[PDB]
Amino acid sequence: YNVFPRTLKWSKMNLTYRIVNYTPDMTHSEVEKAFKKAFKVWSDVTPLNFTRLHDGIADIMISFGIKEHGDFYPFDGPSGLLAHAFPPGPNYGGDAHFDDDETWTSSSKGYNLFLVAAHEFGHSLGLDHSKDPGALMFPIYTYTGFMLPDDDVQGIQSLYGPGDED
Amino acid sequence: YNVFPRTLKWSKMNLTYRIVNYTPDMTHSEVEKAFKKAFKVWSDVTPLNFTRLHDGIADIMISFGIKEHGDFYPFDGPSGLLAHAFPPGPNYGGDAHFDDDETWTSSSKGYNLFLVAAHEFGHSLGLDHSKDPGALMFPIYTYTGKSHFMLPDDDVQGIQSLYGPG
Amino acid sequence: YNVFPRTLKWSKMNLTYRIVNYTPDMTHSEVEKAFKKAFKVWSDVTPLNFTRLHDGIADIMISFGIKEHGDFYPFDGPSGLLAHAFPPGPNYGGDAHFDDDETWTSSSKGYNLFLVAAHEFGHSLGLDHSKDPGALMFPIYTYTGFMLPDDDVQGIQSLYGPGDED
Amino acid sequence: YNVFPRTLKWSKMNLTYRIVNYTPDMTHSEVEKAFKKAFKVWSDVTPLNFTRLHDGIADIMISFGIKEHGDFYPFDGPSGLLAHAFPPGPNYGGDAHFDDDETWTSSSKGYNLFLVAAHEFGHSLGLDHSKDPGALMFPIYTYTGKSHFMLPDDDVQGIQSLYGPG
Ligand SMILES: CC(C)CCN([C@@H](C(=O)NO)C(C)C)S(=O)(=O)c1ccc2ccccc2c1
Ligand SMILES: CC(C)CCN([C@@H](C(=O)NO)C(C)C)S(=O)(=O)c1ccc2ccccc2c1
Ligand SMILES: CC(C)CCN([C@@H](C(=O)NO)C(C)C)S(=O)(=O)c1ccc2ccccc2c1
Ligand SMILES: CC(C)CCN([C@@H](C(=O)NO)C(C)C)S(=O)(=O)c1ccc2ccccc2c1
Ligand SMILES: [Ca+2]
Ligand SMILES: [Ca+2]
Ligand SMILES: [Ca+2]
Ligand SMILES: [Ca+2]
Ligand SMILES: [Ca+2]
Ligand SMILES: [Ca+2]
Ligand SMILES: [Ca+2]
Ligand SMILES: [Ca+2]
Ligand SMILES: [Ca+2]
Ligand SMILES: [Ca+2]
Ligand SMILES: [Ca+2]
Ligand SMILES: [Ca+2]
Ligand SMILES: [Ca+2]
Ligand SMILES: [Ca+2]
Ligand SMILES: [Zn+2]
Ligand SMILES: [Zn+2]
Ligand SMILES: [Zn+2]
Ligand SMILES: [Zn+2]
Ligand SMILES: [Zn+2]
Ligand SMILES: [Zn+2]
Ligand SMILES: [Zn+2]
Ligand SMILES: [Zn+2]
Repeated sequence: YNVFPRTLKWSKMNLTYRIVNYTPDMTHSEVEKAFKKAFKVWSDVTPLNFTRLHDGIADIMISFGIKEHGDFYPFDGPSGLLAHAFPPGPNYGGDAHFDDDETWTSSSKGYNLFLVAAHEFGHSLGLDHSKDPGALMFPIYTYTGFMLPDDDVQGIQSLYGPGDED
Repeated sequence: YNVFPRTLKWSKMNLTYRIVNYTPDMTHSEVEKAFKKAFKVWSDVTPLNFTRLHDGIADIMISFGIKEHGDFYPFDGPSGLLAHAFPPGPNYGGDAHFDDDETWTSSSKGYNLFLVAAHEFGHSLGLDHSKDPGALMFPIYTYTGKSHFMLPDDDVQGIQSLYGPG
Repeated sequence: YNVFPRTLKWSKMNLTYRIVNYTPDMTHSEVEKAFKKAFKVWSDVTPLNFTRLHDGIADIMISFGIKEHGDFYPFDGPSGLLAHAFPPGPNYGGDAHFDDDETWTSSSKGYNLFLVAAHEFGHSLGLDHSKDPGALMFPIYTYTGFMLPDDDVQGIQSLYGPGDED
Repeated sequence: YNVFPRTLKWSKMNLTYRIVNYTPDMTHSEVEKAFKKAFKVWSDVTPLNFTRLHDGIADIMISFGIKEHGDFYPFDGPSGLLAHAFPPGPNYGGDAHFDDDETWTSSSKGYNLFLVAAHEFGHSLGLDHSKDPGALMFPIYTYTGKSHFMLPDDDVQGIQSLYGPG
């Protein structure tokens, strides 16, 4: 027999993601680089591995949308809600949605896609928000021009372990 | 930091259920009998007890539906997905949904509602799938042809690991 | 070439319906009789014909549900919203949903399924609400213990014609 | 009584569009060029003009999406449904959605975005499907292999029946 796990977490270390569509705001290459770096934040401190799929169903489906986009969490135009992601699970579990009524960037202007995506993928992997104001998972955006804070390291390792500590 | 903790078991032994709607495929009394027997599989071997409510909110809300039916885990027409249930917890926790594009039966012409529901309620109570091919919680449907059902030992051990014996 | 029609209406006279699931409140036969009579209200004054399908995709998919049930119009528990239906069109177009937190009846008590369904199927066929307080499509429920009012006759015939006037 | 009247044409000749997001399959500039050319098919033969907006609400909102994407007209994975568009009117009226489980191309390897979009925008402007197999508005996709596209006479006549000649 099997009882359920104690937390929402992926039961496998090899996870896939797919960039379903792209923002007008950045080139395809810049978006890809941002998401690759954002996953690396987490793979650098766990045994997780992330691979990109170009098509089909990936664990973590990433998309840009506005207003109603296929779930119970419609976006709200400029400002306000920026992005959301579902905890580990089937179907929409893991998926990350970005509000394209925001301006996404690879700079200090607008919202830096890398930084916001790194937070979103924390949710995709099983972290909720933190009360540590220095944490990546603290739900207030501050631009930094990157080292994963220790609160986030401790949280993600509580779920997956550290992987190679080197 | 925070994770998304799972409720590993119901913290009360007296649970309620409600049959929100009914399949075209069986009479009301047939459906009621199937679900009553499916709960009894589990209450017979633990301290759990189940009470039916006719109105309002119950711990285990049971419904029949097709395609997209309110949780963004859509069903898929005949065959494939049969049913799904949520693990213990508030709101959708415990609830069980049956794909009415299947043919539900009190016998063998289609999927036996009692047997499928008994498996679903295992999930509602905290059991994941078993790897024992003879277990109720094994995720391949078979039918013995016999008028009596005996809960396999693997399932007895699993549910008693959570709730103890009756 | 073809431009679109001037109103939302079915472009065919042979329409199908499917009772996807059933209320706890009434027997299957009573529900079927109510819906058959409710369609007859409209077929008696137009060239429309209604046939019931037991499975598969019908034009008018009828279901009973509560709270979130797969669209943008969640139900609201007892009282308040009773039912809604979509105007003619593909997919959910035509479909009729009944809130099973109401008590549906074949009497003067609760909400008479026949009477409410007859109004809902007016929507399914292309009528919005009327300002004639005597109309079936007036959106306030009154029990009657049936003759389709003339405002509704005029409205439905404006879309489909009268069929056989005998 | 009231029916659900359709808007048979836009009542202004100056329309706006917005490309809300972008397919992985083509560069931003390729997508922009395809949509610009698709609008020009129609503006070249009528008094219509089209202006691109980068932010906010536009008459014709264009997006790429997969599966359930916010309107309960879900896409279906590769092949089958390609795209859909809403007829003239407020809110979703005019908007066009492209299934990104298709491969969109500037050429012939997949579905040519320009050609499919030109058909979609015919719907956005008030045209239904043609029965002429040589029409742009005929709902079977073919590709000529030629570098130039000429709007067929059937489509010219259809769109000019609504808006007149340019
Ligand atoms: C008031 C708070 C709870 C609302 C948070 N927002 C949402 C959030 O935490 N998304 O992950 C929440 C409504 C689910 S947010 O859209 O403002 C947001 C999104 C991504 C972020 C990434 C880094 C830093 C802050 C962020 C804030
Ligand atoms: C590929 C497998 C894991 C998919 C299982 N299926 C679902 C399930 O285990 N539901 O409890 C799974 C997608 C969550 S199933 O719908 O095929 C199903 C449902 C009830 C069953 C009851 C008894 C026996 C088999 C069953 C199979
Ligand atoms: C305040 C009004 C507009 C809300 C109407 N209601 C809804 C309606 O007209 N459904 O057809 C409306 C929210 C779309 S209702 O649920 O109260 C309702 C439903 C069926 C009915 C059938 C016969 C008579 C009245 C009815 C009222
Ligand atoms: C069975 C048919 C009516 C389904 C049409 N399809 C849809 C359509 O006509 N969209 O404009 C229909 C379901 C609303 S389609 O997705 O196969 C499609 C879409 C764009 C097209 C553009 C050019 C040529 C063909 C096309 C076919
Ligand atoms: Ca690692
Ligand atoms: Ca926003
Ligand atoms: Ca997912
Ligand atoms: Ca943007
Ligand atoms: Ca199924
Ligand atoms: Ca529940
Ligand atoms: Ca069925
Ligand atoms: Ca008739
Ligand atoms: Ca209600
Ligand atoms: Ca329908
Ligand atoms: Ca009821
Ligand atoms: Ca498709
Ligand atoms: Ca629009
Ligand atoms: Ca694509
Ligand atoms: Zn979302
Ligand atoms: Zn967050
Ligand atoms: Zn469900
Ligand atoms: Zn299962
Ligand atoms: Zn509904
Ligand atoms: Zn109404
Ligand atoms: Zn759409
Ligand atoms: Zn079309």
